[PDB]
Amino acid sequence: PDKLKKVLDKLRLKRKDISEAAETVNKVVERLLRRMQKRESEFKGVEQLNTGSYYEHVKISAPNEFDVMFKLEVPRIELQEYYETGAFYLVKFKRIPRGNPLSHFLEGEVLSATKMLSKFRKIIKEEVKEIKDIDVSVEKEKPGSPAVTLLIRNPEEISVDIILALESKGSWPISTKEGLPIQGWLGTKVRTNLRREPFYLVPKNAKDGNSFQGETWRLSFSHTEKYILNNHGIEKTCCESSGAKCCRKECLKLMKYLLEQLKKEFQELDAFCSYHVKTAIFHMWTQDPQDSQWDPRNLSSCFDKLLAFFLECLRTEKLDHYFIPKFNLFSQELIDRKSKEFLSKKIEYERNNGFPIFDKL
Amino acid sequence: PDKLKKVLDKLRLKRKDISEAAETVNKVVERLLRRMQKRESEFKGVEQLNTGSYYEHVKISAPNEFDVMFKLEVPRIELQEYYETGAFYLVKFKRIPRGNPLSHFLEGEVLSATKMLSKFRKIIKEEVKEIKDIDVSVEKEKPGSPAVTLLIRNPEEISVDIILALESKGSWPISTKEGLPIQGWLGTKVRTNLRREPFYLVPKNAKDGNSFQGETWRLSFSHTEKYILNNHGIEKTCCESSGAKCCRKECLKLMKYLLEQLKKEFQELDAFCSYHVKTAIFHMWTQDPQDSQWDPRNLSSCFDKLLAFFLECLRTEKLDHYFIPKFNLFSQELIDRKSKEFLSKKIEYERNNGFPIFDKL
Ligand SMILES: Nc1nc2c(ncn2[C@@H]2O[C@H](COP(=O)(O)O)[C@@H](O)[C@H]2OP(=O)(O)OC[C@H]2O[C@@H](n3cnc4c(N)ncnc43)[C@H](O)[C@@H]2O)c(=O)[nH]1
Ligand SMILES: Nc1nc2c(ncn2[C@@H]2O[C@H](COP(=O)(O)O)[C@@H](O)[C@H]2OP(=O)(O)OC[C@H]2O[C@@H](n3cnc4c(N)ncnc43)[C@H](O)[C@@H]2O)c(=O)[nH]1
Ligand SMILES: [Zn+2]
Ligand SMILES: [Zn+2]
Repeated sequence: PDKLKKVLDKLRLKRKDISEAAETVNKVVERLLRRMQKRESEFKGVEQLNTGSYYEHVKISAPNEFDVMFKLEVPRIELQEYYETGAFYLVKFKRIPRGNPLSHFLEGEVLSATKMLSKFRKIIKEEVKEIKDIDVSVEKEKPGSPAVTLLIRNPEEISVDIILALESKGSWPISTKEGLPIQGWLGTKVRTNLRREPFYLVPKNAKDGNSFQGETWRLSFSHTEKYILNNHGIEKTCCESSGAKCCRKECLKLMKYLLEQLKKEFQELDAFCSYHVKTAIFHMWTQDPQDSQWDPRNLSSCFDKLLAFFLECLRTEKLDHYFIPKFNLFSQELIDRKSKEFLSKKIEYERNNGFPIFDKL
Repeated sequence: PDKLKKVLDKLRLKRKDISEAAETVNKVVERLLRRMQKRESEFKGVEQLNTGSYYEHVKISAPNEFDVMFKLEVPRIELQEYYETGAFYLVKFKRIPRGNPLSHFLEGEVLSATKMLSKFRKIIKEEVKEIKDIDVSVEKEKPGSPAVTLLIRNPEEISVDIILALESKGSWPISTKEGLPIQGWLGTKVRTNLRREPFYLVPKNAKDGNSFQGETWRLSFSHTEKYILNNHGIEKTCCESSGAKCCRKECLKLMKYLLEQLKKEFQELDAFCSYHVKTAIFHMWTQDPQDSQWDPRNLSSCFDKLLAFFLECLRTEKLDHYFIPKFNLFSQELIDRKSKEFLSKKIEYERNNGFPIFDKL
């Protein structure tokens, strides 16, 4: 049936909740940024990434919250690959002048992710709670998150995550060599621009290896994904004013929503997050490049194709990173087989049954 | 067929095409406002009137327009009608509170828009010249137009003009009590609340004495007008998530785009502006208050019903100001018979041959 088309529209109805929430979050981040700049700290060269506009990105995917990245460039750097992650690395320097104060954050000859993030979080908590102009608080530092999560409850509880992000203009680490496989979908010209762009390192402590290493940083391809999320067609004009519409974002928002609503009532599903669905659909679009395969008069069949890919992913325990092939996101190290089978049941049960979890008048 | 549902779809997909300039103007005005209220001028106590946001499509230009109002609260104000117009006033002050900068703008006992406006422009160019150096214009000082006109100079060229408005927390003026007929549609209770919020004054020169008397202000209800736009239904669950959709704001956007198209092609239609349609749809909603009259399935009949109403307005030369019943926007002294007749022609011929002007996919 076309029940899905009506689910989209009940979701699409974010009037005065996504556009009026932007203006304020635009402000808080634009004010916090400018007060973080020119204020005597190592982060004076901090700048907002064009990480997906409020109303372009983070609108049809995870509405309850926002995220922004605060990038900061660094000079000549050495990446040491953390064991066999492909994603986790240790960041060192090349010379270390005193015309570069990021050094105040090295524990050893490695830039520490924790000394930087704690001082970053410090300066935010201290400059954010220094004005009584809007009701904006800082949530508890949750062990594991690389973020400073802004809690605001002016109309309702909103969450803005600030991810400090090292920017590197050098060559993309070699673990991403045969990743980003868009050559039969986005073309080789497009893939080549994308890789000339910088890459980013977020302070995500690797919970494995020696112990919870906080000095470890994780790669983050956020700028690139929004590119793929916005330029998703094999035809340049896809879902543009003078071109044809597809259901790629449709399927993704439904998958996002479906997984969102199950996670809400099954803490057994805490090990799955939206990035699993995102990387899932990236492999889907790499499989079916032609925008004919994503026609809005086959939303049902397109959505079902995705459901089946994700179930085969949860069964074969295989979820290789879109950019880092060697890093399997559904490793048994990362996710117990209990939660995969548990997820498979709920996704099966909803799918066999016209998705009763979507039933809201 | 129902080709207008498709024309609405092509404006939803033209709104995102401007989300950038929209955020451009948010950063430009918020930095401008902040710069205004951190310096010694008569407008240090200025605020942005929350006249909605750039999610404005129903109410004004789908392709090129951005309005903004700066509210400056004033003391006990003594409005004296400009003879009988209802809409035009002189602003008198008998008792000026010790400490009010609104003294320098006086002429005897009557506030000068002219002298205030000409200090409103100065204080701005001394802050948009030092507001770093963006690509937003600082346009021509114009006549009549109570604004410091600007426009987008980044991408294409969207327009953005800043209207100084006095805020008065007094009683709504005597000319506007028989106004706002929203008793059998929105309620007596909400009407009472809507007339207990301030009224605004924009500095609009008039057409009397000779013409352009250099001491008058016009009434402004853009705040209340916004409220009625977003609270248009008689059922409070209107257009909400847990309620039923209507086609009200849909019809408005169709009619405003129809008129802009025609306007964009004929000099003869220069007397007509977007606020003529708004007023016409406010009466249109007072006359048909039931929400089932505006079902999204009746869209063409609703749109044609409004088209027929607007024509009965043009041709009988009656379109009362919604908050000032005595001020006839389509009066004989305001729009001549030549123009109405012209307009009644291209509309009708634009209503019987389907919608040729709406033939740009
Ligand atoms: N805002 C944000 N938060 C991120 C994050 N990467 C991890 N986290 C959060 O930190 C905690 C540590 O968990 P772990 O077991 O992995 O050490 C967790 O609270 C984690 O939240 P979560 O993993 O369920 O994610 C919440 C939020 O972050 C997205 N996310 C998780 N993992 C990733 C990766 N590898 N790349 C890009 N985004 C990721 C989630 O989808 C969700 O939106 C981060 O980048 N940003
Ligand atoms: N933003 C704005 N601009 C206004 C305005 N009142 C007048 N104007 C513009 O100033 C010039 C003087 O013309 P007039 O013949 O009235 O002396 C004109 O260029 C006038 O513009 P326009 O009237 O053709 O339309 C421009 C713009 O402003 C809206 N608007 C016109 N009239 C009103 C009234 N009475 N109330 C609320 N909005 C009005 C138009 O729809 C359009 O967007 C003003 O109040 N604000
Ligand atoms: Zn598309
Ligand atoms: Zn409605």
